Parts: sequence; C-alpha cells; structure tokens
Amino acid sequence: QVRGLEVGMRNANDAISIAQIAEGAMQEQTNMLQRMRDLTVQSENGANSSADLS
Amino acid sequence: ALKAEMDQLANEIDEIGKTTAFGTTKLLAGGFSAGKNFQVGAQDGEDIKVTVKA
Repeated sequence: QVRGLEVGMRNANDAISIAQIAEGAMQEQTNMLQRMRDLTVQSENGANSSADLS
Repeated sequence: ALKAEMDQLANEIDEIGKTTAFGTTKLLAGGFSAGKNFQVGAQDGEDIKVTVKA
C-alpha cells in the first residue's frame, strides 16, 4: 500500500502537468478570437471601401 | 450678360455636386441615397444609418 501510494502520487502529478499545458494553450486562442471580434466590428463602417475590407 | 453669369453659377453648383468626397468615395452623387450603416455598439444590430441624397 505504501509503495503504491507513492507511485500513484507520481501519476497524479503527471495528469496535472498535462492539464496545465493544454489549459495554457487555450488562452492565446481566446486572445486571438477577441482580436478577430474587434476586426469584425470595424468592418461595419459605412466609410470603408473594398481595399480596407481586404 | 445676366444669363451668362447664371450659367456659370449653375456649373459651379454641378461641380460641387460631383466633386465632394471622403477620400475617394463620393457623397453628393447618390451613393448614400439609401443610407449606409455604422455599427456604433458592441452587438449586432446596434447601428445608425446616414442618408444623403443627390
């Protein structure tokens, strides 16, 4: 039991590592989506022309 | 003589009508006769319409 609990805590820390990497990756994706939202709101401007839209 | 000056004034009224622009888009020629929308809020549909006739 003692030896198994030691190895199990090692596995639990491995799981925390995986979750932490993935969760940190999703933050930059959120950030870029916010930027695209601003660009889309800026497209709704009756003074833009086709070059500005491009 | 009176009519010659009237004709020159009508020519300048027409020139102002066709020449006025915002950069390169014309304003008094009929392109805003059905207005253009500017989104003035954060959500879709929150916008104001600007209408100018020729």
